[PDB]
Amino acid sequence: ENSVAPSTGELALEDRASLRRVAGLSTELADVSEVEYRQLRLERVVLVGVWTEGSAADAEASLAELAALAETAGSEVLEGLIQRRDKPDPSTYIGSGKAAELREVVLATGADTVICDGELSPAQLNALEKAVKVKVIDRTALILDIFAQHATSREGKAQVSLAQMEYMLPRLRGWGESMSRQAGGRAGGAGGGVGTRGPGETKIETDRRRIRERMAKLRREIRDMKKIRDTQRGSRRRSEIPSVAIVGYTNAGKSSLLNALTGAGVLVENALFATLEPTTRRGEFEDGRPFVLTDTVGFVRHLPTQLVEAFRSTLEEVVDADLLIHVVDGSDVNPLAQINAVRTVINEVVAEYDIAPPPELLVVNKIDAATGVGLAQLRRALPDAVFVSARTGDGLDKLRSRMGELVESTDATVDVTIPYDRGDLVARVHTDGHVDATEHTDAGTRIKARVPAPLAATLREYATFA
RNA sequence: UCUACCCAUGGCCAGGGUGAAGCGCGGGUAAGACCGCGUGGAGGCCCGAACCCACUUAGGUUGAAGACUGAGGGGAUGAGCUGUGGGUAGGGGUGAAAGGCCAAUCAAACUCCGUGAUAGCUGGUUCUCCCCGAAAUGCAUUUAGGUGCAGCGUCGCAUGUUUCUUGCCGGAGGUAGAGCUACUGGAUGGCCGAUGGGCCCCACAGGGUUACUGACGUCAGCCAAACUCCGAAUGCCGGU
RNA sequence: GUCAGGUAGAGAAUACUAAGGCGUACGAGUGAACUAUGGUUAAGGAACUCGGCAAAAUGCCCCCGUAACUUCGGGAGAAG
RNA sequence: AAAACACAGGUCCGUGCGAAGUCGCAAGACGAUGUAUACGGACUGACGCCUGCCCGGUGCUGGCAGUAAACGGCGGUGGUCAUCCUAGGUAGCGAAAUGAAUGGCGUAACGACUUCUCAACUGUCUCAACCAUAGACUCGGCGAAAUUGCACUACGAGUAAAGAUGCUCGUUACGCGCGGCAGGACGAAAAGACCCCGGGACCUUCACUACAACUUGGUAUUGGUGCUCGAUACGGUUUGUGUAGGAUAGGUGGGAGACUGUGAAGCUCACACGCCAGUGUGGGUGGAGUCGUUGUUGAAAUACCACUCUGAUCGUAUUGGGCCUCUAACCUCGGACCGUAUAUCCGGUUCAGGGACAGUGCCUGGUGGGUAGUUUAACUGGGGCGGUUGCCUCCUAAAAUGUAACGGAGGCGCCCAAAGGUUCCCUCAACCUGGACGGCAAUCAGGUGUUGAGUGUAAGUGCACAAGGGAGCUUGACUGCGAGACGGACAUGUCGAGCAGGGACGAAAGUCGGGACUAGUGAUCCGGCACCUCUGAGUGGAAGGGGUGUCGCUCAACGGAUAAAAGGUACCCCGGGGAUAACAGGCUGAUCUUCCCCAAGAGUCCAUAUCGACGGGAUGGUUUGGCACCUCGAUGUCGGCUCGUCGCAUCCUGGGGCUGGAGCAGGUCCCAAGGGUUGGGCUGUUCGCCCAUUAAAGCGGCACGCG
Ligand SMILES: Nc1nc2c(ncn2[C@@H]2O[C@H](COP(=O)(O)OP(=O)(O)CP(=O)(O)O)[C@@H](O)[C@H]2O)c(=O)[nH]1
Repeated sequence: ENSVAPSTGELALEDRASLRRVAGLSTELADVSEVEYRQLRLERVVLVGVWTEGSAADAEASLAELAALAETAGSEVLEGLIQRRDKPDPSTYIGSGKAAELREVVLATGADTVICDGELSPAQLNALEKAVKVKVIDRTALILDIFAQHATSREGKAQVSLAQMEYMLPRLRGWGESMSRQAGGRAGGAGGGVGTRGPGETKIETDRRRIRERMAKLRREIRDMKKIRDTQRGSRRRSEIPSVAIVGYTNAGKSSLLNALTGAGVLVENALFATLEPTTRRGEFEDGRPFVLTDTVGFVRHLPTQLVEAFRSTLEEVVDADLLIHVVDGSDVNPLAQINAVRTVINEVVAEYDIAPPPELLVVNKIDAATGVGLAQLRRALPDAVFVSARTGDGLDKLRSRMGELVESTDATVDVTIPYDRGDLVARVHTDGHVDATEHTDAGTRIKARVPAPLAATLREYATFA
């Protein structure tokens, strides 16, 4: 450019941001012992994203999410290139100044792997590939691959496959044929719910006709596994046991809490989304009533829009709850970015299924290893919260106390006396009603029990006034 | 003589509306523009018969008809329709251009001639009995549904068991099988245990001795079209 | 190509008729279904359907009254 | 019948006048009885809007001045080519009714155009009924046609060239008619238009080869004058370095005479040469002999020549090219007369213009789809796209040879003057030991080391006896041959003992006609080059031919159609094919569909109320497929309508078990096919979405039933 729209000194329209090959942390790197063959850790993925929003500090966690995605998905990151583009690029994504830079960046990797962050229309992916000719899958395809490798239940192996088909259907030509040509089991290779390839050799399939047919069958099957789930939850619904759910960002001790308060024993792997199918377990409020506890799947910033069906059961558990719990990973940078996304998910849930929002119990987790990011009322960034340490079980008592006190009691506290002949009633109050205490009176007892509705009218006749 | 276009010379277009220029009276206006009122009758104007077309629908669809009928439809003073007489002719004509039309036919008319065109393609090829009796393979092919040569039939002449079967004898294999501690590779479980780690007491030595891992071997149990230390049965080549 | 009666009518349209010319060359029956061409229809009124295709509707004369827009001519027989 | 063509309007290009353009071989014609405000061709298509930074000079019309992105540049930058003022239909201006500001927006009126909505109306429909006429039907008369192997021509389930009136086993059926329906006779009709193969046709082009047309030149018509550059012929003293030197000498053969007193040698000077070798020309007091083979230089003498040529460029004869003209050939559709009463024809005479130009002939190059004749491969699990095509090596290949696939892996189109021949000698790879660099690791020593290294090059077969590693000498990487065989359609391809001649190496025996072996290549024709004793169109020669050796092809589609060749056809046509595709049928069941088996787990505890991973086994024949068996001398497609009929894998209704069945209501499984299973708006929908109901708004087969 000699005199074309005078912009000398930039060639990228931005004084500071322009072409931003920061390589600040260089994402992250690995170490020895990944040296058996070349496919145990091969996709030395380079990352790229657009700073199109506020502080690059709050966007650093955004690319940390992608780095963690790659780490849990297997293949280890090798480089990261975050562009300070003012606004998202309309047709391409890289910046058109890095359209050549990308190749000389990726000559430093180990195997062909470049990853974008935002969801890319096929318009992007038609030339973003031609930029380097190396397979590029965005963050949504990475989430779909993670779930594909983590799917284990029949329901999940259909929801994940449907989500992948619904994501790949728009971007069939070009990109779709690109991973059709590339059949080695890459990061985009996914696998569907099989995980151990199977349809992984077909990846996300290629044919639009075949995709459409399998999509119709999967729609029908997911329809069936909702009138299965309603049956399975009927027993809880009919008994109206007080339900408590645990939501929040992934890796925030969401399953460790449910293995901590109650001795459930669910998988607690360190990687990202692993408890991909909701599981619920019984529990007793320390003082009185019993309850049920449910741990959900896991939320992410800018959640993929093809995974709402895979999250549908999670949403159902969220709606059918009394005390919602968003667990925040205390020992992590910016412990609020997770919170805003989780909350936003909550609003879209309460909107899609119109219901009175339930109280949201707040717990900060991993404060045992935290360096006190606030170390004050600053650490009380949300002043209402309980600082539990699931790795050590510190706030369990305080949590177990306040969670019940914040669930509300639908009991009926009465004072009743029972002549000894009808010890059946004494036993029924002592095993169903959660009696506080009493003194063992001459003929009866001064029982002060938070008796329920079935026995409320039972004990009305044998009442007392003292 | 149909149709396309052109030339010469003739004819036809019921009826009913609208109302251009111009002109006049004027006004209007400084005057002009213009505005009113009259006359006037223009227009590839309007509605609509004859006429010329052919938009829709139904019928016909071995028709009444090798392109029509019924009902509606478009133009109908015009780049109009039409009579009579002419002109342009085939790689040519004409074409408000459709590969349209040029005598019921047009991505090159018809007729006769070259001419009995040619067709690796299709069809057809007419009486009897007797004797023998296939092939659908190889090679080559502007070749793959054709053909050339070889193989297999038959007839004749020459030779005469040379053919074939069985027994015996002499042969070369690397198949079936099996084996791998005999090569090249895969691979299971131990034992031996280098080294690397092991890193602490604390030396930096030496020790403990590594969740360890692990050279090197070693034992056991396996695998292979393109592995063979091995290795048949049949078949094949000679002799008898 | 020539002629173009009468009444109704603007009309060479249409209907009925004068002059004149014809009954046009297979007939006779018969309430079959069905097909064609006509006719009518309760109550709804395009629900039919690819699609108001087809049919139905409007239609004449005289008085009034006539929109957006406009190339100032028209629209316009507006509509009513 | 239109959105296509045309159109008025516009823009560009060409044309100065029997014009350009077109028809004709030409003459001639139209253009036009016109004349740049006109005519021809090409694009666009009323009308409007969008839209130049402002005039110096590459230059232009020329008289300085236009001009606009006439050419830049939008740059300062007015401004709005106006003062000054810069060699991209362009981001000028970068201005969203909408990349077009020469291509996009608008646009009144108009349209048998396309797509929607409203009001009115209606048998279009709910959902039909009735009436008349013309057929149909009956009676009398006349009286066809396509079709046709047959015939006292059933149905089910099978079988069969895989869809049976004809076959098999059963079930049903008295003989002959009439009126109707349209499910079959793969009904009739048309030697399938789709698809493939072969032929053709017409079209296109930077396919090949030609031609027309245009055009560049040479020359003939075609001549004269001059200038004019010289391509021209014919002669010329002095000049001329080894020149031996009476001394810077062209010979030559005559050579002994010429120069002779107007002037010998010797000269002296101006000037050529200038290599002062010093010759000389010319000029000058100038003369009264130097001379010459004087043998002299191979050789004159500056004595001559007759030549030779050698001086060194002056005259000298014809001659090309250029320029200038001129008239006389030739040309004029410029005029005037005459034949000629008639005459824009034609010819003749004459004047006026051109004029050796043009036009035309023969020759010669260039452009040349304007036109023609033709080419444009085959294989192929249809064709196309993609790949391949010859040679070598493995596996397939079933222990001889051979053996296919669009089966599994690779290589080659060479390299080497030594990496060939011979003689002689040697042994590796790896391991251990210990030595400065030195390291697991360059070199050294010792020890193990029997083949695991190497072998130019792929792979295989081999080779430690070495074919592997060295050194010496050599060219057998020969000539004339080759008994006998291998492989073989043929053409090719191989091996070969041994003989003779001349060699190499080795003392000799003996080995040597390329390389451990198997790839490294191309027939024939045609034509080069060298040698030879062949032959030489009457003869002698030569030309040409012949023989021997050898050379020229990615003729790689590699047994090689021509030396030379790409496409389109939905405008297509013919000849064939179910040898081969699209629909349907048939086989398979990968895919699909419905279940089942084991039980990790989920389900508040809880494998099995409801679900069920990881794996396995099946049914069915509805999806997409795979195959290519029937049909290409025709088996008419999707959807909708009408009419159905059947299965159950049951949507509703009916009967049961379990339940995480308290009741109400559900979930799941079993039994159950009698009946029923709505009407609309959107969608090609094939699918589906939406609206209002319903007991419910089932899924499927029947050529995806039914033209
Ligand atoms: N140090 C520490 N680590 C914790 C604490 N709580 C949870 N973690 C860690 O978080 C990790 C993620 O395990 P998990 O409990 O599944 O977290 P999660 O949020 O449920 C991840 P998912 O959403 O996929 O189930 C575990 O490895 C666990 O060790 C804590 O209090 N301290």
